[PDB]
Amino acid sequence: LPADPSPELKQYAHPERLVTADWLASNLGRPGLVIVESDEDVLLYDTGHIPGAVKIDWHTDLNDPAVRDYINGEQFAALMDRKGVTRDDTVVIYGDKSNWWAAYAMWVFHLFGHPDVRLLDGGRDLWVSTGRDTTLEVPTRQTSGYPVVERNDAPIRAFKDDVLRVLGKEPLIDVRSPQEYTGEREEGALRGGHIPTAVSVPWSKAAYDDGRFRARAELEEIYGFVKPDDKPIVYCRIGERSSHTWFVLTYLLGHPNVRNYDGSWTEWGNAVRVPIVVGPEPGEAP
Amino acid sequence: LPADPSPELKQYAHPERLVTADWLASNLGRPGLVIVESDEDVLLYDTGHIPGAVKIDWHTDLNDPAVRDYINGEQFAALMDRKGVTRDDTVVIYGDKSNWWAAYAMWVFHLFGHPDVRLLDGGRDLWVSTGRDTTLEVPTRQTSGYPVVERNDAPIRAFKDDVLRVLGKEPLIDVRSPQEYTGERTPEEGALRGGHIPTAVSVPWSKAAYDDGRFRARAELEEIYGFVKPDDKPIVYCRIGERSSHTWFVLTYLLGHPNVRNYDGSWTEWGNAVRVPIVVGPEPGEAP
Repeated sequence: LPADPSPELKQYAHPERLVTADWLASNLGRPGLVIVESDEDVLLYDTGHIPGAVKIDWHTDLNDPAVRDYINGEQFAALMDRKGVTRDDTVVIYGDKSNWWAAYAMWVFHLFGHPDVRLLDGGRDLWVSTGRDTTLEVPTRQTSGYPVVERNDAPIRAFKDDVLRVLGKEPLIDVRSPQEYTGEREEGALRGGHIPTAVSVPWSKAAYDDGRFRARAELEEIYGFVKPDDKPIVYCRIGERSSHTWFVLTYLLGHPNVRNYDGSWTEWGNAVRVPIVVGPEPGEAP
Repeated sequence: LPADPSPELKQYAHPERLVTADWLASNLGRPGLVIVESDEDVLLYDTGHIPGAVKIDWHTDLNDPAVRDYINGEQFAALMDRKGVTRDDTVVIYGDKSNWWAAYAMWVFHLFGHPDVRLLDGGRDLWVSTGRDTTLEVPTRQTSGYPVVERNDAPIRAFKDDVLRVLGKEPLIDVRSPQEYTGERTPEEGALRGGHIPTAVSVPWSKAAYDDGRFRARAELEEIYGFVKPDDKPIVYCRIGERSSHTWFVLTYLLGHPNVRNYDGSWTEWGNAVRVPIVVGPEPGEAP
């Protein structure tokens, strides 16, 4: 399955990681293609979805049931088999909330090295608002033999001690709302504020009101502070909005070495004796 | 100011760390004595309190405004001055809920080495239910000169790394409800995972009190806590350290066990940390 050749995507650094709605409509039902809906709301898929699409739920399908961590390689293989995905298939992921959870699912697939994963520009919001076909029908396809791979965290994931070591030496980007960043505002925390030196670029700035990713030129200016030799870290409350910003910096802008700090404010704002800055200014390193 | 000589206190290992309601009523307004009310509900004091009592407010008075930690020596000294407490005064602390937040205030005073601190047996509940005198009048007494001391954490406080080093070597006591202990129940105090620390045992904190607010008799407490041995070095925890201070007091002063530590991080730290060991269900489980 070749890349979507639509002219409007060529403006980006790695255009092959996106597909348009008209491309997807003409390719529905084709062999070697699997379509995946991934939403914040676990109930939404059952109200209607793109024909042939399967469902993945981030909470029940992608997390360990006991410790705060993702599933392992043996468990990822079993999930692919149950969903009818082979190692050789093109996977296209889409969902509600401007593709926040679709980007998170794509980030998790990258931990297991799935070769060809792409997002639908505009996601579920645009598909539905433009009046395109949906169905209640749930697919029955099942496959077997997805390979058992060792999970590879280092290239795309940062832990709490990785963050402490680079304070003052690399760009740290907080993607929450302005009121969260200053400390004015299940997911609560005992302290409010941001990590010392962090800069505020809310995930919003990268998307239009209809859910599509913004034009290259608009992106170049929001994120132009990031220099070519930089190794940036992104974060939020639990790591979904930071997933959206990871995709933007990596594939649309072509910046290598971006890591997602998944622990995020739920870890940091609850830990005893870690440094915190309150108010609208970034602050100094410790 | 001598210890309360009432015979009902002699059953305990260190009876001088308690006073009775009769002793307190007999000594109200005496020189060298300061009375402190400490409650989870910060508005409760203003609805009525013991005559001459001052208020400590756990949010604004005892916590750093920016990081998750308590105040320092300089800030403790300034607070003592505003409240009218000198280094040589006897301090008696009391509050609602069988003294839940009163024991936490006492634990904080111990970080700074204040020489004579005591709790009122029965707390606010027993004072009111037995029809004793209360008032709305706020004292205006102030003092100056409390000494600046370096805060001393190590003897009574445990951090996350201290807990990991002793799993399967020392008793770990989880004082939350049974449903929180199993992970059935999971709110600025919520958590992304449910369960308990590996090897921990369940003892809900209110087992140590009667329904009138007083601490139980020594015989009843030895049935509940007898599994703790003379050579043990125990750690206690809950959701936040403020809520497991009550059990620290019981173990230390009523039963005479030295070397008990409070893990203040508690479930709000541990249940939100990335990649730490957790056991789900009703059994303690093994060390990793």
